[PDB]
Amino acid sequence: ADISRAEVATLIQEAYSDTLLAAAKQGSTVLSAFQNVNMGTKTTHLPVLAT
Amino acid sequence: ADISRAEVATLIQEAYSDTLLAAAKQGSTVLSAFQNVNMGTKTTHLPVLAT
Repeated sequence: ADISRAEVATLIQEAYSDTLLAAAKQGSTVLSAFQNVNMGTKTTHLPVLAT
Repeated sequence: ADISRAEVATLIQEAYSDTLLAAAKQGSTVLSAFQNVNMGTKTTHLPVLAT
């Protein structure tokens, strides 16, 4: 007639560790690759040479 | 061939002017012709001579 781990219920109690939890985060590529134009209205018109 | 006003495109911008925008706001006539009475509750009783 043994005493099992199951028979010692919650006198044995689990620990917790956050060591795997943290995750690094990556921004937009296009915000660093190219010029960020500040806008003050929904639309801006840019003329370009066409012929 | 010639350069049309459409083919200059957005090099011809379009302008703005708020000179027609402003309109006056008008108060209540009765709220300035007559006495404004304070109230602390929905109903007030005023006794008057009747006969």
